[PDB]
Amino acid sequence: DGGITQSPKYLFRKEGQNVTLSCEQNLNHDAMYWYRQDPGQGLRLIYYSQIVNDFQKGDIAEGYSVSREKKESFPLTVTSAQKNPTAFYLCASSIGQMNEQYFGPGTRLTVLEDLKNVFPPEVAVFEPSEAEISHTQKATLVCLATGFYPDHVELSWWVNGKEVHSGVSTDPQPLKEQPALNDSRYSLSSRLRVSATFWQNPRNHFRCQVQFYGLSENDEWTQDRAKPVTQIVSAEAWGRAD
Amino acid sequence: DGGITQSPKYLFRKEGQNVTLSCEQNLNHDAMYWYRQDPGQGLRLIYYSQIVNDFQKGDIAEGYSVSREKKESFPLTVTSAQKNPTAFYLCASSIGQMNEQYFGPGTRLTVLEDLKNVFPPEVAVFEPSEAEISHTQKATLVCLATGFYPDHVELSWWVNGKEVHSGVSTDPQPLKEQPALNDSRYSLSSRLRVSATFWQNPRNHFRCQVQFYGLSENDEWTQDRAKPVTQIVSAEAWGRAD
Repeated sequence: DGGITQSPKYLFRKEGQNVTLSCEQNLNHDAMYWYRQDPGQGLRLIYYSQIVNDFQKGDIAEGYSVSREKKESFPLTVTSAQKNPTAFYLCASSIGQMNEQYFGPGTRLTVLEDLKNVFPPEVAVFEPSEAEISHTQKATLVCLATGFYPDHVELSWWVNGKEVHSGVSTDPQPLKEQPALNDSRYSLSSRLRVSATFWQNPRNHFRCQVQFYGLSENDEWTQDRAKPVTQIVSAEAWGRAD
Repeated sequence: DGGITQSPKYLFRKEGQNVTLSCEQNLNHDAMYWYRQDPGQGLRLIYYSQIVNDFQKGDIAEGYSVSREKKESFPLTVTSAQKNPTAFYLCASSIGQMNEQYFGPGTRLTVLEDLKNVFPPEVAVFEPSEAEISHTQKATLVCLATGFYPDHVELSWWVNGKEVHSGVSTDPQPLKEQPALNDSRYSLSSRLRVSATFWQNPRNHFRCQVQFYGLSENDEWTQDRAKPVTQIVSAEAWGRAD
């Protein structure tokens, strides 16, 4: 119903490369902000703008630039000058002064030179065990997303075409398949629990969807394998009558 | 949250085939209903159930069967005996008697024997014209879904990973590519309008997603081409700096 739109949840920034994070809002607010979340002090202001064409620096505006040609947009540019390892950027807007700030979904900008390590995930769904069915009258589908790097994914479940939340339990964070190594790829899993009777209808459909935030179409790909571009990887299953 | 969950928005039913439409609710209601919408009298009651194991027929309960083993579910079965061309089925629940009915999203059950005509859609996205950009400072992406049958689709737009609504204009209904013929396949289009500055950021991503409701994994496929199973077909584009 009209909120804030910013850059995708995850982005790649090659060292010494200039990247711009969009941020637009249709709330007709005048005040727009850009924050960076640093492990210690949490959220910290980068740039702030009270009206068109104006911007007041924050304590960490070093290496960043913004513009405010229009009331709706406040694009933040992270220049090669910036030297942060990887951060989380958050955009916001408010009526102005000190009324009330509304926040965007945030964006994690991961900085890395090497690009040969990037891999989209492989996804699978495993049907519930008859044992589970005939003992709790519930059915639990399991989704496994594996072999991806970096950990730039978002998992969701779709039942009969619509996204669902109740009965969904997803790991809080992707885990390294080999914590030992460093060039380790990641895995992530989730469970969807539904009634047994629902799972037993052959017409019901279940889909596990994993959004991978990879390379852009502009990025150059040297390797031979398809470029790990942003994409959707899914796995599905139909209901099975015992 | 909490509501009603029924069968998918669209379903196929081969003539002389038995199909069951699920309907479950976690509102702990006791009264559950099943309606059929016929072009003349609008919504009409098929079956009704006041408590577990009980069901009172409606004026058109001919050809249908229901069960009420549990309080949460009221599955409607459309038997081969049923001879309706194609209808819209709607599930509902209420505290009971005549308190207040809550409705499911409904399901259109399309009846057809020519399963040789079922085809998923092909999807494309067309970039905005520079003319449009440098004249209105707006950018309009266009999505075209073509060659599908039957008209069992749902289209949505995804910007930077999240589904969007503002700036979206989709045709009210899919249209036959050849109204003349009968075995005509369908097409559907939609537009997404965004600011020009937003479209000019190479890091922004735009995806057109079309959910096709096709055959189940259980359904037998005689043809040679891949079976037109339920699936997601997408087309995407990245922002382009003029």
